[PDB]
Amino acid sequence: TYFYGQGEIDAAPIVNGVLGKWRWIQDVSAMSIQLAVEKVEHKESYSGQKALVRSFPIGKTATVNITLHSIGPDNLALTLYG
Amino acid sequence: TYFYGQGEIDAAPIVNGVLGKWRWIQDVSAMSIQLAVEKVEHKESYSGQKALVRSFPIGKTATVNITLHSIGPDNLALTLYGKVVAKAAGSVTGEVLPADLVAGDVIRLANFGVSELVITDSASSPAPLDPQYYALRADGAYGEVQLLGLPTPAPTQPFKAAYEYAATKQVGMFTAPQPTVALRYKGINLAEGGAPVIVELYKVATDPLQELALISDGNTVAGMQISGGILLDTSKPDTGDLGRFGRIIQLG
Amino acid sequence: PPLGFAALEERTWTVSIGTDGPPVVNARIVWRLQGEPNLVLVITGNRIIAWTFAPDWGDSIVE
Repeated sequence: TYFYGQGEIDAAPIVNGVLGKWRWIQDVSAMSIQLAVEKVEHKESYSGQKALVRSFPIGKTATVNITLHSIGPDNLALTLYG
Repeated sequence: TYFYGQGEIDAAPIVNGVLGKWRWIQDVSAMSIQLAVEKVEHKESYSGQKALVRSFPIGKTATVNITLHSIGPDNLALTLYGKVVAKAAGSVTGEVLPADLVAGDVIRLANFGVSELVITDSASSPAPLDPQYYALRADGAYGEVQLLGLPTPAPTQPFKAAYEYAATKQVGMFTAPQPTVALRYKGINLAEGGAPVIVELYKVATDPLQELALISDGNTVAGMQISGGILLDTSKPDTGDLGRFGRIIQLG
Repeated sequence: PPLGFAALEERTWTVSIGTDGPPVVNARIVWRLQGEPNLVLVITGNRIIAWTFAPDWGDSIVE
């Protein structure tokens, strides 16, 4: 029930919605995934305490950061838009 | 009269207001409660100073932050807005592998925990391929199969793979609505010889995880930080001294 | 409507007023019987719908 992860990452380019051929992205040192959500809050005033009473999410997004140490031409094409 | 708290935390989902079944949130490293109050001020001017004379609070909100180190599927569902999926172990008989296969290619199976892998050649007379012509990377933990070689009389290219897969638990992303969970903390105060202390939060709305370092560097266990705001529960009595956000119990 | 009344019998109907109709209630129900002048029961009033939405108040309400 504890996490300390190491391993491999594989990527498959997506062209016009058809799955490509997967390849290894070579050595990778760090991967992190971040979740962001926007919320609109509803409050009720009967108590006189002017405090939050309800909240419903509106926005939903996720971002991934990857740190790779490989300068291989395939990875260069992936990262340099080349 | 001094506090240094350690203990456990219990959470019960709220689904349409009916109390759920309490569950342990496993190991936790940090819990913090923050209170924010907004005030509107009235200033007199009869003394020539225009100094603050009165102020009444208008805002009131409480935020709770929890750091948990458990990657249990229940906690993933509670934190990733997901719902757990259980797949029972089974077998496959007629999976078709990609065509135009040659040595050096890697094949991926739809299921994990593959064992007893057999690849039958496509022909009028079935002829299972020799095991030495393929290898299982990561002991079949991902169905990754690597081709070591092919017989000189190249057999029929399409393959039919059969094997067994183990049961697993899966959690989706943003597949569940905003959970509403009541929290019960079980801090034991060491500064007073281990004096029991209770904290209950009637209604809390959590916020999805901010960061998750899948690959970690150092000697630190991966940490999961969750933020949530304590909502105002409308079911408890208004005049009741127990309040509507939470309360603290200290035996004595 | 055709209803025979027994002697020394009172028949109290249940006048159910619904929530759907024109905003102005201009009704003239006629209780017409033989050998008796028309006894019209006139029902008058208005139909209104109440605002049952709780508005958020993070911004002060201005009166």
